[PDB]
Amino acid sequence: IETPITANFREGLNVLQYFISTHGARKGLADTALKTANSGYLTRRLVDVAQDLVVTEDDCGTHEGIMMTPVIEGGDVKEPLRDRVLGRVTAEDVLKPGTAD
Amino acid sequence: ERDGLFCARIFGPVKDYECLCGKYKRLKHRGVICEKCGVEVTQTKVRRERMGHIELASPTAHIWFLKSLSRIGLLLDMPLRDIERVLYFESYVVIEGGMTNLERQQILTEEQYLDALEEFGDEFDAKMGAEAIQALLKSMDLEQECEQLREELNETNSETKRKKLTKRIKLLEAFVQSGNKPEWMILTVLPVLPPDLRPLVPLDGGRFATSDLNDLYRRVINRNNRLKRLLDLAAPDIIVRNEKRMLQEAVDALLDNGRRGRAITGSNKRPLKSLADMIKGKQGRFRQNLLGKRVDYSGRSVITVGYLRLHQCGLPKKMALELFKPFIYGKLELRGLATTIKAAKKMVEREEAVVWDILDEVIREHPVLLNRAPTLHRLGIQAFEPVLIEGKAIQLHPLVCAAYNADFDGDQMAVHVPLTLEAQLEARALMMSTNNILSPANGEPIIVPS
Amino acid sequence: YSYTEKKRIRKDFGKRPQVLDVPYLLSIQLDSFQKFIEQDPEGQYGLEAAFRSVFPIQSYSGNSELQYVSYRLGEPVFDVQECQIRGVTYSAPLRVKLRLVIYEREAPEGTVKDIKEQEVYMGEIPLMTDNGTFVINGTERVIVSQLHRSPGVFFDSDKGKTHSSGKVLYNARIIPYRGSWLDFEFDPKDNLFVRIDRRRKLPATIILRALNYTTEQILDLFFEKVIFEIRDNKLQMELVPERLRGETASFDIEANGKVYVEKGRRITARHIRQLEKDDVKLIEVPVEYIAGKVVAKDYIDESTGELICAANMELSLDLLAKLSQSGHKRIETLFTNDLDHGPYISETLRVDPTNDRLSALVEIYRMMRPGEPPTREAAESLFENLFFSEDRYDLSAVGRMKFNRSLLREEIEGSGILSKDDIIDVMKKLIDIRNGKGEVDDIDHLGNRRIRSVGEMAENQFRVGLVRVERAVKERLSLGDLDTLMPQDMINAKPISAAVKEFFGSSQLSQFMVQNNPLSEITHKRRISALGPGGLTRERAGFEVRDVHPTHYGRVCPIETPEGPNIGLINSLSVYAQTNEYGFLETPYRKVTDGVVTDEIHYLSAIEEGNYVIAQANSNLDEEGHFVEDLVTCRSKGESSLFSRDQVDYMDVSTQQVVSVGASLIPFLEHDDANRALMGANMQRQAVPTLRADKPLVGTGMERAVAVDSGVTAVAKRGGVVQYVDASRIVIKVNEDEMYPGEAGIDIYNLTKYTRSNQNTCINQMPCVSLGEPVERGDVLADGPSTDLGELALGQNMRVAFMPWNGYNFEDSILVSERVVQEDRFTTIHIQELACVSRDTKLGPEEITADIPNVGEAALSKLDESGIVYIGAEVTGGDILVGKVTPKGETQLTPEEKLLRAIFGEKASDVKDSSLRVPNGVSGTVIDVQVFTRDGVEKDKRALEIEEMQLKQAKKDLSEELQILEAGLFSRIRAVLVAGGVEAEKLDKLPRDRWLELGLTDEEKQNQLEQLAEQYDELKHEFEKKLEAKRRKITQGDDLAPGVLKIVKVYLAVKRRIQPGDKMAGRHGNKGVISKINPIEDMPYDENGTPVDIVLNPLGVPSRMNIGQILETHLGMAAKGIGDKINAMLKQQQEVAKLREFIQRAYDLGADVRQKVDLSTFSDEEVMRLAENLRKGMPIATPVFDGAKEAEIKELLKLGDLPTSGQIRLYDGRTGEQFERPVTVGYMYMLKLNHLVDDKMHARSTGSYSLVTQQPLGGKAQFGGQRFGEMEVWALEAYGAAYTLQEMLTVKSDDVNGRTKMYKNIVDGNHQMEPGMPESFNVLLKEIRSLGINIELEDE
Amino acid sequence: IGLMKAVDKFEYRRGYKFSTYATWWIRQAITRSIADQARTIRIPVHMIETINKLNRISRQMLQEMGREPTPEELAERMLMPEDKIRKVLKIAKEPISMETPIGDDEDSHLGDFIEDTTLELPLDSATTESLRAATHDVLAGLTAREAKVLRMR
Repeated sequence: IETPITANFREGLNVLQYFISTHGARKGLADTALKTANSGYLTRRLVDVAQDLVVTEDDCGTHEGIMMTPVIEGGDVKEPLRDRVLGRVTAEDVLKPGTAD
Repeated sequence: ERDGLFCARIFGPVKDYECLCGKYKRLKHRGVICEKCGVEVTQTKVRRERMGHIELASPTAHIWFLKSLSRIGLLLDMPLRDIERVLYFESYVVIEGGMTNLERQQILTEEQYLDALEEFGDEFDAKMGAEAIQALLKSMDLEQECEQLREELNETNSETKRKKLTKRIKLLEAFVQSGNKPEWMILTVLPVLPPDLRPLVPLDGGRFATSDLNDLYRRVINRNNRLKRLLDLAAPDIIVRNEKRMLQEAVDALLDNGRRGRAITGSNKRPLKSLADMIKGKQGRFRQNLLGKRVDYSGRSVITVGYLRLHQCGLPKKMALELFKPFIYGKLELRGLATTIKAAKKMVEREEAVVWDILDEVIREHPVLLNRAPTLHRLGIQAFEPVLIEGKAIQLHPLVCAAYNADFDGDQMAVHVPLTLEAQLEARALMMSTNNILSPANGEPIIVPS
Repeated sequence: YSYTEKKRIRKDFGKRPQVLDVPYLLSIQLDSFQKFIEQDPEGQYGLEAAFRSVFPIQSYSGNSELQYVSYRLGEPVFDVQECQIRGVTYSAPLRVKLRLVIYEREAPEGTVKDIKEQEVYMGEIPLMTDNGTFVINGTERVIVSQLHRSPGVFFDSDKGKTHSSGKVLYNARIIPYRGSWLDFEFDPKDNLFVRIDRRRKLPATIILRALNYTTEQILDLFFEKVIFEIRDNKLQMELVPERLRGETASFDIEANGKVYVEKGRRITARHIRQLEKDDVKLIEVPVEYIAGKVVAKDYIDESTGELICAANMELSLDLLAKLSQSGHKRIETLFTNDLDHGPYISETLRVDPTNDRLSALVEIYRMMRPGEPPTREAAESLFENLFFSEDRYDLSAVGRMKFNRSLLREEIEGSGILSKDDIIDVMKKLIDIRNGKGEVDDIDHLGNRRIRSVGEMAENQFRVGLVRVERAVKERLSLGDLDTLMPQDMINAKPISAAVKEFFGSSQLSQFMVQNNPLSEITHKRRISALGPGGLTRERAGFEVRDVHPTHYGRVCPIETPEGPNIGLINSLSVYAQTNEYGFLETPYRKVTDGVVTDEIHYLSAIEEGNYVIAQANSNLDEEGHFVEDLVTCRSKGESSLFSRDQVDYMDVSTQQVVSVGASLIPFLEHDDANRALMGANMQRQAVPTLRADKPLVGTGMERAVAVDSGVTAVAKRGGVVQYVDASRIVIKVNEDEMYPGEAGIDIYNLTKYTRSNQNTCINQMPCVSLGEPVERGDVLADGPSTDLGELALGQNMRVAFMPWNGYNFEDSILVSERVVQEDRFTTIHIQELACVSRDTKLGPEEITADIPNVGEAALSKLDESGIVYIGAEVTGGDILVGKVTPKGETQLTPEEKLLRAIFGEKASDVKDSSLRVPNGVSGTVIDVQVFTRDGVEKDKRALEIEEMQLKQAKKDLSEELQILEAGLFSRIRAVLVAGGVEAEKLDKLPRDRWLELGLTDEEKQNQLEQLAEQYDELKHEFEKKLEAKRRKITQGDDLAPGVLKIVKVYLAVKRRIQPGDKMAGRHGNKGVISKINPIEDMPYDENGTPVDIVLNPLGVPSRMNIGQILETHLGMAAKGIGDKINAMLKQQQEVAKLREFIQRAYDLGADVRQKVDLSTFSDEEVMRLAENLRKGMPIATPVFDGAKEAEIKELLKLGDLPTSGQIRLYDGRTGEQFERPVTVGYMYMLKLNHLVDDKMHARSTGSYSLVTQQPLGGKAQFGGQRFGEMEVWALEAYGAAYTLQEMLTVKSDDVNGRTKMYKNIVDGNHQMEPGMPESFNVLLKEIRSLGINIELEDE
Repeated sequence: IGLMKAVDKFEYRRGYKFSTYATWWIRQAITRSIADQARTIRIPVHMIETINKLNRISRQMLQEMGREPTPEELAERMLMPEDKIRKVLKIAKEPISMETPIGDDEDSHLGDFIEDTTLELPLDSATTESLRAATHDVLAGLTAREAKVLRMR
C-alpha cells in the first residue's frame, strides 16, 4: 500500500492504520503456525537418508578430492578460504606460491 | 466358547495356570490338557504367541499384491482391469486351449463363452473365479520365460519396452532363488491374530470394547461358513458367485479397508482400521510404538530461571523422591533402616526426615537428562547434575536457554533419569552440559550470554 | 448516574462523544433461538418452517395422509439446578397434534372416510438458558456460531494451474443449501464441461439436451444471427457496424458507391464512424468470406425432402451453391468472434457424443450410477431428482436471493428448484466473464459467507429427524389398519430425539463452555468458527480463509483469534456487529446528509459497504455543522483515501467497533503491536478469579457493560429498596410505580454459593448492597466471581518496576514479593469432585462401609460408621474419603504365603479393598457430599440424613418465601377489614384469626368476606401442592446407569496460593512465570519507604513492540498517587467541602472529555461514600483508540505530586544504595493464568501400562510416563550414547521380563543391564505374519 | 438361503400364490441370521425377542406418558418379575472399539487409556524375592528333618 503508517507506537496509531498493520501480523504468524510442519517433514526425510552414515576407518587413503575456492562470485567475499577449509584434510600436497614449498 | 474366536484350546488359558473347568490346577499337573474341555494349562502369555487359522472353501486373492504396484499383473503380464473383471466372476480365462482357436490367458464374455461350450466343451479348459488365476499360476513356468524372454529381448532394443522386459526378467530371477512358488499368492488358509492383541476387555461399567479386527474376523467367518453351507445345498452358480464376491471383499477389507472398494465402517460410520493400518502412517506402530515410545522413570514440569552453575539443575524436591523411588528403596535396605521393602514404602509414604537424608547422596554424582519438546538439534537434550530445590518448578541455567530455545513464559521441560551404570556414565562422559560448548553445525560457541 | 455509580465514578478520557450504546452482547444466540422457540403461523422460521416444509405427507396409494396442525412445547420436567445436580440434559417435551385425511378408492372423490386427530409427543429439545448456554447431561455447554459459504452461485479462476498454456480458466459454481452441486468449467481448448458433485467432466451440450433443447434453439440463445442472401447472381449479407471491431478485412469491403477498408488492412474506428454516418448495411460478400462460418439452420429441398446440410456444420463453397440451386437465398449463420463472442458452445457440440434427450439421459445415468444398465424411466427420474425434487434439493431464501442478485436480477423471492432459464443465465454469465465482458468475484469476501447460528442448525437436524420419520410413515400407510390405526400407534419418537441429542453434545460445534471468567464465557458465546459439518478443516485450510479480508472492518476483530493451527479459522465478531435476516454481518453507521452528520443509525452489509464512501470516527464535529478538514480521511471500495466534506455519506458509530469485546478490554491498544495484542487478547481469557476482586485502575470503560451482559451477576430487574439481605438471599421491596395490581410485588434473589465450574474453579456471588438503600432498574446487587461493583475485575494491581534483578527475571521471568502472598492477592479457589461408583459385580455387590482390612483406624477417624467422610473435614492426598470393598476372588496361594498363613494364622477373607482415596498432592476441604441411590436397594444412614436435611431446607425456604410474600400480601387481607370503620379497641387486640367474626353489618361486607374466604382458600391450596412433589422427589430414587447400586459424589475446595512457576500475564501480551518468591526486605524501595512488590524485565519491552504497557504503568502510578493523596486527607478530615473540591479538580483534566461530572450535586454522605471507594486509588477509563495522550498523564502526575518523567529513584533491598539511573515504577494490572504449576508437575517411576503395546500409559491424570519420540531418539544417537538409547526402548517400556529385573537389581544396588527383545516388536511380527507375509529372524 | 427352503415346501395344489409362502421362510431366515449372527456376543433368540418386546413396550409407554420407563411401571406389561428386565438391560453393553477417537484429534484413541489389569507390580516381585530368601535362610536355621518335611507339606 502506498499509504504508509506515518505514526509510531509512542504517538499511537489510527484505526485504519491498525487495520492495515494487522495483515503483516497475521501473515507473519500464519507461516510460523504452518511452515514448521514443512521443516519437521524435511528433517524427518533428511535423517532417513542419513541412517548408516557412521565413520568406519581413520584414513581410507583415497586419491585427490574436491576443489576449494572463496565465494567472490556475484558480489564481494562472503566465505573466504579462511573459514571454508577450517576442519578439512588435504587431498594433494598443496604448495605455497613459492614453488616446491 | 470352544472352537470360537478366543477358544482357549487354540490360544491358551484365560488365567495363569488354570484350565477351563478345574480338573487340573495349582501346578499339580504341569502341562496336561483337560480331557473335559480340551484346554492346555500354562501361563497366559501363550495367548500373545499362539495363532489360529481360517480354512476357506474358495481360494481368495491377497489385496497387497493385487492393488499395489501390480505384482500379480506383472507376473501374469495381464491387464489390471481384466484381472478385476475375472475376479468379480464376470470374464472367463482360458487356462489351456486344446484347440488352436483359443489361446492361453484370453478374456472371455459369457455370451462369447457359450459358443465355446457348444463348439468344443471338454477339449479346452476355461473357468471362472480367483481359483482360475491360481490355476494359471500353477500351470505357468518361469524357467521357460527366463530362457525365452531374455533371448528375444536382445533382438529388439526398444527403449520404451526395455524397462518392462527388464522388470519381468528381474521378477522371474528373484523368484528363481527365493524358492517362493507364486502359487501361494492366492490365499486358501488365513491366519488369525492372537486374541491378546485384538482384545475384547470388559469395562468398569459392565461394558465391553474390542478392536475392529475382531469385527472383520467375525465378518469373514460368517460368510465363510455360509459358503460352506452353499455347497451341500447345491446352490445355483449365480448366488455362489455372489457369496464368493462377498468373501473376497471381506478378506480384502480385513487386509485393507479402504483400498479396493468402499471403506467398510462400523456402527459409527467411521471406516474400520484394518491391521495394515496398524503399521501404516503416523498412527502406525513403526512410528508411534517402535521409534517413538512412552518411557518410564520420567516426568514433566514447567521451567524457571536460576546463581546455579553450568553443570547444575534445579530439581523440585517432590519429584526427586518419585523418580528415584527404587533408588531410595535400594539404598534404604543397605542403610538397614527398613527390614522389608513394605516398611520402606510405608516410610517413604510418611515422608519421614530420614528419606531426605538418604536422598541428598542418591542424587549427587548421578546426572539426569533434561529434554525440551521439540528436540531440533543435538543440544535439545543435555545432562545436568541435579540440585534439590524446595519448590515446585524446575530451575534451569540461564546460559543454556538459547540452545534449548526455551523462554520462561510457561514452557515445559521433560526430565529423564538414566538407570544402568553405562547410562549414568554416558551422560556424564559425553552428554554433560560442560562438554557441549560449540555447536555441531559450526565451531561457534553456544554458551553466549543472551 | 445510577445509585451504584455514585459509589465509584470512573474518570474517562473519551474525547469524541459516544452515540450508540453497545448492544446486548449475547443477542446473536437469544435472538436466533427465539425464532426456533416461538410459533409463527404466517412466518416460515423455526419449527413451524421445518414442519411445514415436510408435512403434509401422503401414502403411496394416496388414500391417506398426515396433516400438521399445531405444536406446543411442554413444561420442563426439571429446572436448571436439578438438571446439573442429576447430570441430565435440560430439555422440554415436544407436543404436536396432527390430522388424518383418508380416502377410499371405490369412490372417485370420497375424502370423508376417516379422520384421526390427537397430540403426539415426538422428540425433546434442550431449552434455552438465561445466560446463553445449554445444559447437556448436566454439563454447561454452548454451540459456537459457524461461518460457511452462503448458498448461491460463485465464479472462480485459476492462476498458473495450466502450466502448458498459462491461461486462466474461469469456472462457475452452484452451491445449494442442501442437495447435489453443479459446476461449470472451461478448458485450455476453450471447451465448457460440466462436473456434477465433483464427478468427471461432461460437455455442457449434454445437460441442455436433457432439458428438451435442440441444437437450433441451443445456439439461438448463445449467439446471434448472420443472415446471408443471394441476389440471383451474387452473395449478399446484412452487416452490423459494431461487429468488425479491430479486425482485418479479408475481402475489400465497399458501399453503395465507395470503398472503405482495403484488403489486408485493419478496420479503423474512423471507418466505423463512417459506416454509422452513411448507414449502409447490405454489402456484397465473396464466397471465401462465408467459407469458415457455421450454419445456424438445417436445410432441405422440399421437392424430395432429404437433408441438404445439418445444423452446426461449417459450410463449404459447394454447400452455398447446393442451396442456391435448391432455391435457398435465406441462409443464416453463427456470429463468431475472437475477442467478444467466442464460439465455445459450438465447439462443445463437436465433442458432445449425444444427439437427443434419450442418449443424454442414458449418459447421465451412466455418469451418476456406473455399471447399472440404464432404463427409459430411471434416467428421467434420477435427473429430475438431481435438481427438481423439493425433498432432495433446496436453495433457501438466502440462496435464492444471492442467486438472483448475482445475475443482476430484480427478483428477491423465488423457488428452491433450479429451472432451465436459471442454468442458462449461469452459462451466459460465465461465458461473458470468459470473453472479457465482466469480472470475477471473491470467495473470502464477507458477502459470500453466511453466519449460521444454533437455531438453524437445530432446525436442520429436526428436518433430518422428520425425514427419518418419513421412512416409517410411508410404509405404515400402505400396510397398516385404516379404521383403527390411531396415529400415536405408528409414530416412533426415538430417532428424532436421538438425532437431536446427537447434535447437542456429540457434534463438533457443541463443546464445554470455558467458564473461567465472565469475559471468557461472553467471548466463547460470541465466537465464530469455520469448522464442523459443511465447514473447513485445518488440514484443508489455505491462506485466503486465514488472512484479514478488508471487509472484516467493523464485523470481525482481526486480532481476536487463537494462535494454533486454526489461527485464521476461529474468529470473534466485533462489539457493534449485528446479523441480517439472511445471516450476514452488518455494522451500524451514522449517515452524513449534505455535510451534516445526523445521529440516526443505518446498517450496511458487506456488499453495500463498498458502494458508499465512509469516514472513520476521527472527524471533529463543528456542532452539527461540518467537519474540521476539507479533505476527510475516508474508506471506499475497499481502500482508504481523502475526500471532500460533501462526498462522505456514512460515518462509523464509534472507534471501538473494529475490535471484539475481549480486545476492547485492553487499554492503550493503539500503542501495542498486533503480534502481542493477539496473544494478550486470548490470554486475558485465561485468568482465574481470585479471593478478593480488585478493580483494575487503567480500565477501558467496557467493564460496566460486559459485567452486566455476562449474566453471572445478580442484576436488579425492577427498581426498589433493599428490604432484607442475607449471605445468600436478597429481597428488595419494589416501589408502587412497578407493582402489578395482582401480586404483592416483592422479589427474591437466591444467590449461588461456592460451586464447581467447568474448569474446576470457583463460582460465588457476594452481595454489594446494604440494608435499606434504594436501587435502580437494571442495576447490580451481588458481584460476580470476578467482578467489583458491576465492573470486571479480572486480576489484581500492584507496584511494578522495570529492571533486571540479579538475573531472576532473565528471559520473560517474573519476580514477586512475599507481600503479595501474605496479602493473598492472587490466592484462588479450585473445586474438584470425585465419584465412588458402587456396582453389582458377579462375584458380589459392592458396598460402602468403614470395615476395611489392612488400614489403620487413625486414617478412618474422619469417617462416620457408614464410611463417608464428614462435611468440612480437612483432607490430604492419600486419605480415604469413602470406603468401598469389592468381593475378593479365590487367590492361588504361593508356596511361601501358605507358610505365613500356617504360622501366624491371618486368613484373607472374601473382601478386596477398592475404596476411594484422595488424589496425591491435593489438600482441600470436603464441602459437599452427594449420594445417589438406586430404587430398590436400601440407602445408608448418610443418605437418610441427607434427605432429611434436604426436606427441612425445602420446607424452610418455601415457608420463608410464603411469609415474605405474605409480608406484603397481609397489607390487603388485614386492611380490607379496616375499611369503613376502625376497631382498634377490638380488632388488633384479638388475634388475626379473630378478625373475620367482627361486628356484623349489611350485605356489602358479607360480599367482601366471601372474597376474603376465597382468598384464604387460595392461600390454603396454593402452597402444599408444590411441597408434595418436592417431598416425593428428594425421597425418590434416581435413574442411574445399568449395573450400578449407588454413586457417592464429594467436593473438595482446594485453595491455592502462588508458587514459583505460575503463569503471570499482563494485558499487553507480556507474560512470564514466577521464578523466586522474594522476602519483603530484599526488594527495591524508594525514599518514601514503599517497596515495589513485582519487578519486570525491561528488556522485553522494546524487542516485543509492546509499549502500551509502559503508558498503563505510568497511568497506574498517577491513579495510585491520587489515591495516596485522597486517603491522606481522609485520615485527617480537613473538610468534606475540601474533599468535594479536590475530587472535582481531579475529574476535570481532559481537554474535551465526554463526561462533565459536578460534585456539587452530591451530599456529604454521597461524597464520603464515593471517596471511600477511591481511597485505594481512583479508577481511570481509557477508550481503545481515544486514549489519553502523554500530556494528560503529565497533568495527572502534576496533580499527583509525582515526577513528570514517570520514573523514580530507588534504593536496593540488599545494600540500600541509589541506582545509577531512575527506574520506571508504576502500577500494572496483573493476572493469574489457569496454567498452574502443580497441574503440570508429574512424575512416574513405575505405574500404569498399556494393554496392546505393554508400554507405559500417557497423561498425568492417568499417571503415565513421558513420551520419548523419535525426535529425541535422533538427538540421542547423534550424541552417540547408545546404552541410554537402548535402555529407553528395552528396560523402560517394552520388556516384561526385563524391567522387573531392572527393578529388582537396582533394589539390590546392582546397576546391571539385562536387556531383551522389545515387546513392541513381537506385536509387529505377529501382525505381519497375520498378513500372510512370512517373517523370521535368521539366527546363527 | 431361506428362499431355497421354500421351493420344495411349496405346492401348487395348495391353491395359493408363491410369494405368500415364500415370505415366511425368507423372513425366518433373515431373523435367524440377524439373531445368531450380527453381534459380537451372541444372544439366544429368546432373550433377543424379550429385548424386542421390551423396546416395543417402552415405545408404547412413552406414546402416552412420555417419560422414562420405571421398572416398577414396566411390570404391568411384562407380567414377569422385575429382576428379568434388569438382567436384560445388563446385556445392552455393545462393544465400542480400541480406535474410537475419544480425544479431539487423531492423536488419542481409546487404546491409549486402557490399563493392562493382569500384571503384578515390580514391587510385588521384589517383595516375593526377599520373602523367598527369608524362607530359605530360616529353613536353613532349623534342623534338616523338620525343614525337609516342612517343604514337603
